[PDB]
Amino acid sequence: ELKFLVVDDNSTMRRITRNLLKELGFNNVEEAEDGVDALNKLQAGGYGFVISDWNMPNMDGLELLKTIRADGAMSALPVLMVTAEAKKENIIAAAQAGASGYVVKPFTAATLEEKLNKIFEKLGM
Repeated sequence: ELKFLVVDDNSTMRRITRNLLKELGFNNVEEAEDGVDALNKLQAGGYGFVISDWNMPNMDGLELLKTIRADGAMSALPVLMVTAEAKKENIIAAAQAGASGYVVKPFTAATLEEKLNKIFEKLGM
């Protein structure tokens, strides 16, 4: 099934996220610790959905998005962006960069499932 890549420099939050997906019925989850590490794996190919935090070292979430978007082979990857902030100028940034959606943390498996389904709905999966 859908192979997810959870990107976040916080080991705990990657853990929570990995678990909410597990609960939602997605056990094919892999993880990365920053944009650079994420891209290193994405280039290997095989991932179907990307969930990344906004603030990370080396390569943050927004640059990780622009890069993914600019790479013809990774251009089609749905990227769900996780922010701590509610709705400032970030959501516009992600919107312009081409995010598939955002979700403020922390979140419940219910909020997550709803966002996943809105995205799944637009792409038709």
